[PDB]
Amino acid sequence: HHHGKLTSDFDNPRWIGRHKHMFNFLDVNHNGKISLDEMVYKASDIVINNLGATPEQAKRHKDAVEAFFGGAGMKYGVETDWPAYIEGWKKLATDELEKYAKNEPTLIRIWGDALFDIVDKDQNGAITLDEWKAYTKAAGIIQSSEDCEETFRVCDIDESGQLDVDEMTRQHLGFWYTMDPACEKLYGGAVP
Ligand SMILES: O=C1c2cc(-c3ccc(O)cc3)cc(Cc3ccccc3)c2C[C@]1(CO)Cc1ccc(O)cc1
Repeated sequence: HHHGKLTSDFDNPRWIGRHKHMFNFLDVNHNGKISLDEMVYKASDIVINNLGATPEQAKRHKDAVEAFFGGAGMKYGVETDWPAYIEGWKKLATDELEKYAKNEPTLIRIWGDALFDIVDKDQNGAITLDEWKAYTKAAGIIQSSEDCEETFRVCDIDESGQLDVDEMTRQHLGFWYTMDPACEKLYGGAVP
């Protein structure tokens, strides 16, 4: 049986369109370019000013987001246009798949652990549906509650039932990196 997919699919037009949609979502000022300063500011602004992160939590979360978008070639003080963005995302996905195969903590998992410690009011690495609605709407990556509910349908939720970083890292492997058909609708209709 197929547990996952460790092969890239960068020529898939739906993979390009998935991250082009994300690029336009991150380019809120329609400059055609985004910077690491803007991404980390957005990330820290959410957890600090919307989710009540402690200074210790925000520091760990900041280093995780910084390493994530930095893995796509984004740097402080440097503006990244779309050609340099999607090319850097090929390098990010390639490096993450190497960490997946090596059973090495990936950048997307480290971000999830740091973020879920903030989003989970119990700080046990497991978020409820309401907490997932609270983060994704604050970040804006999901706008409707209907699409947030699709996430908990796609994910193997536990008996609570909450979503943990293990399951979300499994779904993000196929959604952001390898275009796993079983990971479709992970963000509902919010992300193509
Ligand atoms: O993954 C996530 C993501 C991805 C992307 C993005 C971006 C570009 C792209 O080209 C493809 C994908 C974007 C976002 C949005 C964002 C938040 C803060 C700062 C900047 C952006 C998220 C959040 C989120 C949840 O949606 C957090 C998370 C990770 C790991 C985990 O286990 C659980 C939750």
